Amino acid sequence: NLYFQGMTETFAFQAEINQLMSLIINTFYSNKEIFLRELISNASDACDKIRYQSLTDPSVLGESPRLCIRVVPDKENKTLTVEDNGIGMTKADLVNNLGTIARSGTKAFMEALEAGGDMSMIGQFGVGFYSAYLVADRVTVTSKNNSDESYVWESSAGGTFTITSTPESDMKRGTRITLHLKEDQMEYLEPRRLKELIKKHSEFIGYDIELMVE
Amino acid sequence: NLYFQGMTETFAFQAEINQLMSLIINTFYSNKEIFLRELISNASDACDKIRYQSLTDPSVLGESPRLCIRVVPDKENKTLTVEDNGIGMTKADLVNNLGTIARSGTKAFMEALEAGGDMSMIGQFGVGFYSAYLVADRVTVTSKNNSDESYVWESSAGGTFTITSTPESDMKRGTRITLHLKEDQMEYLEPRRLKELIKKHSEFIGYDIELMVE
Ligand SMILES: Nc1ncnc2c1ncn2[C@@H]1O[C@H](COP(=O)(O)OP(=O)(O)NP(=O)(O)O)[C@@H](O)[C@H]1O
Ligand SMILES: Nc1ncnc2c1ncn2[C@@H]1O[C@H](COP(=O)(O)OP(=O)(O)NP(=O)(O)O)[C@@H](O)[C@H]1O
Ligand SMILES: [Mg+2]
Ligand SMILES: [Mg+2]
Ligand SMILES: [Mg+2]
Ligand SMILES: [Mg+2]
Repeated sequence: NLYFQGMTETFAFQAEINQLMSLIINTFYSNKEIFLRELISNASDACDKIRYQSLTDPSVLGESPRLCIRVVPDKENKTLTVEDNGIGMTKADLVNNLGTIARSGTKAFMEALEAGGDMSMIGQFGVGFYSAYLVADRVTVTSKNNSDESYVWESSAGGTFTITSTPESDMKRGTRITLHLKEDQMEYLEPRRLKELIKKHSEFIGYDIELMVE
Repeated sequence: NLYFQGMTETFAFQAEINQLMSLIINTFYSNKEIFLRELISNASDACDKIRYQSLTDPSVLGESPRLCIRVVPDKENKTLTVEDNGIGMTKADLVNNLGTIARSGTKAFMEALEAGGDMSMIGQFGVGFYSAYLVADRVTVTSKNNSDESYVWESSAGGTFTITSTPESDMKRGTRITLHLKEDQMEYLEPRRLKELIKKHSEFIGYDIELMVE
């Protein structure tokens, strides 16, 4: 116990979610940039949730009351990160909401694509997050909700994901989604590509989005 | 939860135990065969403990009342295994007894070796198990005690060990110690080497020891 350093639990994906991930991670698609819109939307949604809570109980904001979104390329590590200081996800949120519960939208989306529907429709089917696998071969979600400890969710779409906990874990409310970019997707590490992509959706989002240039 | 597949926890070694493992795993020594005596002794001790319990409560033996020890080389995987159906180790036994508690024997043994004492004295200092690192670069201990679930302890002597649990875990009371043999220690995979080594200590042990020839 005094010698404990941390724990990793492994979970299977719900069956349809697994099938959707395999579909997305393997598919050719000519418009893979929509992943960024999906991650920014989730960040903005998470900021809404804590913002609304803070309107009745301001103390939920703790020492981080300025709600915003950051986009962070890392050429050395070949990762792109979207971070927010929104509501964050409990352990239960991570397991339930990112893999083990499927709604009818999951199956419908695959049926829609099999019928020549558009991958860019992914958000309309309730599975927007999984668009990250268009451009990435591994995704890591680090999240902290006021009600729980910090956890790291991780998956390379092999049918399972892990949830990792460490006894001193980071204390900052929010979520960081980090994408390990596929060989041919190095263009999303380029600040010029990112800055226009952000501007393209920035119009629709009521929180500052800062691009961190290395 | 219904999707849970298992968990791995990581622990630091007690400081002196870590130092002893580094000493043992790195050291030249001309008589490394004593590791086998140490593992067979532990197996025989574990069989004594359940045997004695069964004398007042025979039902502790369940469906495995014949107490014995097996030695199992595996040339394909380059592993040597010593298995018993003795008392087994609870989760707490594995963490407490194989890494996080040091007695004064640990420090004394290193002081003894620094003074030109013998590595073969290891058993007299209460640290016999760690002799496995003379011949192996990783050790895995799978154990099941009547009072607990099955767990796997694992370490390559890098300062930590892991404890792994799976929700359907094996049900057989006992312990299997598996050694991944170092490059130059392939001779302990040879049945002729093993059979004499066993015979050399078989005289001192009141349980059958069977060598499993591939
Ligand atoms: N940055 C984040 N902060 C907090 N929760 C998040 C974040 N990203 C994802 N989630 C949670 O994960 C769930 C899955 O996200 P996602 O697959 O994008 O679905 P969605 O946003 O609910 N609907 P849609 O994106 O329109 O298909 C969300 O409902 C949130 O509960
Ligand atoms: N096969 C096994 N079955 C059950 N418990 C075991 C087994 N091997 C090791 N142990 C436990 O691990 C502890 C450490 O073993 P070891 O380092 O060999 O010390 P020891 O046998 O107590 N004394 P010694 O070997 O004379 O130095 C033991 O006391 C047992 O509690
Ligand atoms: Mg979304
Ligand atoms: Mg934690
Ligand atoms: Mg011993
Ligand atoms: Mg178990």
